[PDB]
Amino acid sequence: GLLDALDLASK
Amino acid sequence: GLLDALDLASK
Amino acid sequence: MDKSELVQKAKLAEQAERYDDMAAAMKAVTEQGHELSNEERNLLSVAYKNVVGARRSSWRVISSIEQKKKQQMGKEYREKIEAELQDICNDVLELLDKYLIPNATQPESKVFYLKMKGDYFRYLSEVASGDNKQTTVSNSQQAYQEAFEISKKEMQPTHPIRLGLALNFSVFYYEILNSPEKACSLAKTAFDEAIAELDTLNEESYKDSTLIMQLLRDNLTLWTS
Amino acid sequence: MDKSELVQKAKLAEQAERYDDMAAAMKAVTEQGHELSNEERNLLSVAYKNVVGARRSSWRVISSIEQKKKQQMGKEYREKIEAELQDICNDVLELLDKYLIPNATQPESKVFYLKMKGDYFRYLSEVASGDNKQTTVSNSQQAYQEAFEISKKEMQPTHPIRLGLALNFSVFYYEILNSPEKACSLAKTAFDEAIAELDTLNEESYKDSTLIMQLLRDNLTLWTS
Repeated sequence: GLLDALDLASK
Repeated sequence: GLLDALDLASK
Repeated sequence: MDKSELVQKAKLAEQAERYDDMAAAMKAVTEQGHELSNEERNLLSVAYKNVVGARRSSWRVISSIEQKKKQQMGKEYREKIEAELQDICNDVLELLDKYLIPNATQPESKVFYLKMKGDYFRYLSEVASGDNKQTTVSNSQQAYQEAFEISKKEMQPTHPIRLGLALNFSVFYYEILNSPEKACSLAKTAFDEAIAELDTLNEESYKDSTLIMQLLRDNLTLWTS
Repeated sequence: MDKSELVQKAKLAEQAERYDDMAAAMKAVTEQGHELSNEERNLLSVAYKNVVGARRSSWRVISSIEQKKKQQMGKEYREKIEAELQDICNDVLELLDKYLIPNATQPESKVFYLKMKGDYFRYLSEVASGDNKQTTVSNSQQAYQEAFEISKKEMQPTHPIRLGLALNFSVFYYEILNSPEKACSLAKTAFDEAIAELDTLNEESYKDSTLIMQLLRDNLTLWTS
């Protein structure tokens, strides 16, 4: 999963 | 915690 | 490395969710060769329960998936997890055999550590083959039985530890020996002996004894069918 | 050890929740020195995100607790977790420097791996001291900036990766450089450029781009106050 792979600094 | 420490085969 | 230091370390580790650490701390504490207190004891057991508990859960996941051509990957992996699970259990049994059980001075703890020896051999039995499996299953029951003989001599039927031994030993029969009638027999007995001595139940732990009693009841009424 | 074998192993590891394995698998895959596919790439990154993600969470727990006489235990522990976090990040940066970034043939991945280099140096910055800290913070920004220059030349403003770079780079400013006005500036810009090219949004990933856009908006409207 790209979003998962992009470890987002998040919400 | 005793219950925790007793690793119960559980419910 | 005070014993006090190691215990704080483990309490932190626990708080942090690094249970290999929490276990390594308690294994350190245990290797100083003094009888563990009740709290000391209860951490080691919680620590190790979570450590092995993660490989058991992982193993099940990988074995559930295995039951879907070049699947010799599930297998090469399963065995890695299995090898790792076997090392954790050997740790704990070495500890139990070398320190916990011999250093044990009193019914409550003698039983506790023999229950634990039953648990861990039961855990090995889940992943074992052939000659190894017969030896495992057999040392599991043998440790469960010795704890039970002592619990029956030395503790109320309502004692959480003793109830907790009956619970685990009953499941040993159901899940590992595949003898449900015995699992039930062993559990009705343990339940009935507790519900006879209701006056012995202490308010000071009434909720625990009654918890495990309900666990016991759970399994029976499931198990009858 | 086919590349195909290692990937199944990692997919299982993932399923089993053993992320040191899943990462060791992908690190193996990556050391064969071929450009990772998009999926290959996305596992390595997810694997490592969870690996380091557990030490980051653990570190925070231990540092929250530290902020309550012989507390040199919190500290001796923090540093163990920190040392461990530093080794994970050096793994990934060695990999990025040795294989991922040089083996990268195309905008989408060149940026992705430079973002990641930004992330990991940012992660080191959280636990770093003195000279080390200045070097870390500075290599983080330097990697973030190079990814951004390339994303601006080569990708839509609505590209998930590019949006995801703006997000992480904005937080770098807010949390690590403690320059919120810049974090906002950097984020309004990235948001506004995406909401201009709304016609470019592809239905085929509309929900992702719009997800990260809402993340960006989140931080702004928080950050203004």
